[PDB]
Amino acid sequence: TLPAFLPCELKPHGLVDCNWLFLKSVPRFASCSNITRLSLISNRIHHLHNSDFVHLSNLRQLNLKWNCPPTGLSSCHMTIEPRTFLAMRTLEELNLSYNGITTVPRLPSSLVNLSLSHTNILVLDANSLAGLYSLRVLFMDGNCYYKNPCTGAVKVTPGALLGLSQLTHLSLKYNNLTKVPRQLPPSLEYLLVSYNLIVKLGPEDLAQLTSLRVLDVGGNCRRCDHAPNPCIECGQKSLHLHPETFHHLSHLEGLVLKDSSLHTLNSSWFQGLVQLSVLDLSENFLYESITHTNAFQNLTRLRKLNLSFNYRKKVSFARLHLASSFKNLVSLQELNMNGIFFRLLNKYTLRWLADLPKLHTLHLQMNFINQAQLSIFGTFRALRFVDLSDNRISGPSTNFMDRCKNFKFTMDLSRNNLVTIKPEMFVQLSRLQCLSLSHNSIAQAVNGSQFLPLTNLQVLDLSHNKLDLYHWKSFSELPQLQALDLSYNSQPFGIGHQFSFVTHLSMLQSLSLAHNDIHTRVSSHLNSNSVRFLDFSGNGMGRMWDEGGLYLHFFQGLSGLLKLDLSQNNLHILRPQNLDNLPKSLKLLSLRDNYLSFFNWTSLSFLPNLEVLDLAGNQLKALTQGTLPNGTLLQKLDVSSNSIVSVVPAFFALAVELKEVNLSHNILKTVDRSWFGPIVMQLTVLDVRSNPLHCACGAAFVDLLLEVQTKVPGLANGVKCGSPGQLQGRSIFAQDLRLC
Ligand SMILES: *[C@@H]1O[C@H](CO)[C@@H](O)[C@H](O)[C@H]1NC(C)=O
Ligand SMILES: *[C@@H]1O[C@H](CO)[C@@H](O)[C@H](O)[C@H]1NC(C)=O
Ligand SMILES: *[C@@H]1O[C@H](CO)[C@@H](O)[C@H](O)[C@H]1NC(C)=O
Repeated sequence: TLPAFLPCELKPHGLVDCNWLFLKSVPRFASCSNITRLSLISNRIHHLHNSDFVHLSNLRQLNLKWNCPPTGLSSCHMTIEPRTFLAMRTLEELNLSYNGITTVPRLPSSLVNLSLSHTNILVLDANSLAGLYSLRVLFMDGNCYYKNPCTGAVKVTPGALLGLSQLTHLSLKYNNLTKVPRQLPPSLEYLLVSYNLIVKLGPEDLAQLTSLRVLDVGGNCRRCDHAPNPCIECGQKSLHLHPETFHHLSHLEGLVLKDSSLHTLNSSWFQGLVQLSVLDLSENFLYESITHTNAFQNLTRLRKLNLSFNYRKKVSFARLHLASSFKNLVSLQELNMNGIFFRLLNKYTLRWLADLPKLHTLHLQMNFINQAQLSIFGTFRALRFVDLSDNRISGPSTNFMDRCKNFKFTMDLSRNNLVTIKPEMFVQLSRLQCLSLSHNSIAQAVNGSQFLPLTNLQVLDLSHNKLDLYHWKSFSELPQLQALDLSYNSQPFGIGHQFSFVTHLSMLQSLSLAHNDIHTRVSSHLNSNSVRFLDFSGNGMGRMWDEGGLYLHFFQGLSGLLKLDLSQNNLHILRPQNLDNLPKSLKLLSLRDNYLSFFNWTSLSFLPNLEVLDLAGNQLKALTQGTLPNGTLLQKLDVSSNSIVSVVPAFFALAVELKEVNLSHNILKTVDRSWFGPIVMQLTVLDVRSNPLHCACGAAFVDLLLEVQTKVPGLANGVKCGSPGQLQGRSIFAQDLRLC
């Protein structure tokens, strides 16, 4: 009856999960000849042996990452006997990353993917990887840098990898290499050697690598000025690139040259790169270059271009004007221009991008833009996303609802300096479907005159501002508005009524008023025929309902409401009246993180369509009022993180549709079949983790949990005992509780 892979857990997909279990050896675990995938991430296995994997002879995939880290954390050296991995003749994937080994173990020729990253291997020679002729992917990053230091550098002897006749992917970052290793296999398709000390590159460093698809050589000549992490200052003032370096790479699709101290672009570098789809030139000194270079003239296939964090070569500079060669980038889909810095976004700034047929995404964060003629973005062919967040725009020139993914025309103006919204700032932006103005300082009585041009806007995020919301005409100029986020609206400083506008928003489906400053003149009714989701989290619904009749019907006029979030409202009680006067259409109610101690369960009949009820984080001390009533449609009940010590028999019994019950993080000493009846065997999840279960020998609860074992999350090791003393904090399977 016990889970077959105790103390580990079956993730049905053949994956035996033994991650994070403090194990010091490979578990031996009802046969194991059918397990093909084993994960042992972040245990404490420091020694591997000849017979450790004999019972796992059919493993295909094996992850031993982080068992014995170098330093690392807060010293460790892993020993590995000769035949250890030879036991697994069909092993295809092995991860030995983050382990203190100095030499690569002997390995079965069936291997295809191998990781040796973050180890202490400093030398790769021919003996290192015999005879891995089926190997396709090899990673060995980070064996010699600040987080994992070596004295010297890692050394890849010439031709050492030629025995890997099938190698397609090779990564050797952060290894202090001073040159690209010699005589690499011609089969290579991906080569990453970023963040070493390769200050010079030529056609001599990429010899016969004619099948290269992606090449990453960035971070080899760094400017360490203002670097978040320890950096090694390049000798030269720029990476040395011979102009014919990349010429023979006719299949190059991705090239990365970031953080290379480049000061000039040369058309030569790209002359052979004609399949080039992705190019990263970020963190260089190409400000001036991109204002005038001819380099982009033939980059006709380029889809993605990163120009972010490019600095100025000379203090004397002209206002940003992208080069005319940019007009040739007809395949361009995404352009990243974060962190370049320019005060001014005008009709010439991005002019040469305007006619590009496929340009959908424009990153413009962190540029300190304080003058923006946003109307230019109404003249582009195919824009879907423009990100102007984190700038200094303050007006016209002279979790989140913003999803919105991929499909809608979206602009992000969050984290700017907007104090007042003027309609003129939106001229020519009438196709916009999603807009964010969150985290500005908008202090304004909104009244239907702010957003006139936005006739198509569907999603509006105005969270974290300072809006007056008493005007019933608010947002009346947005006829297609479906989702509106006004969470975290404050009022640091007596007419109309707060939220009166809701009933006039004919298309509104989703509304957030969460965490709002709410004063005495709130509308006593929210009214709508269209709202299906209301988030009223973090307000004072407790004090409001304490007023008596006044707000007794606050949510009732929301006809058709399906989901209501009243979490964090400092509710201590919930009269039947308050429940009966929520809209009868309600399917989901969240009362998470309140102070409810008692809840008459039979009163759920006042909510006939309820399917999901969240009472987590309150202080129900027992499930005992109390029973789920005939004939509730409740499918899921979360009563986790309360202080439930007991449940009345038959509590869940009448809940014919019940599928999920979370009972975790309570103070239960047992879990009892009598609480449920036959309902227990239709449950899809039964969560009983973090309860002080009493692990006595006679303990009835084991039988129940084993019966529904497939349905209890973390059953194998994650369900612990509170008692007795020797089993405190230990798995309920640490001993055999069935023996009595
Ligand atoms: C990398 O090599 C350089 C050579 O100048 C040396 O300063 C450093 O010891 C190496 N880095 C580390 C700490 O691994
Ligand atoms: C692109 O190719 C043309 C010939 O097809 C060549 O004349 C031109 O100079 C190239 N562009 C640049 C600036 O390298
Ligand atoms: C049960 O509730 C707890 C809250 O602490 C959560 O961590 C856990 O993921 C929940 N289980 C399910 C099935 O969501």
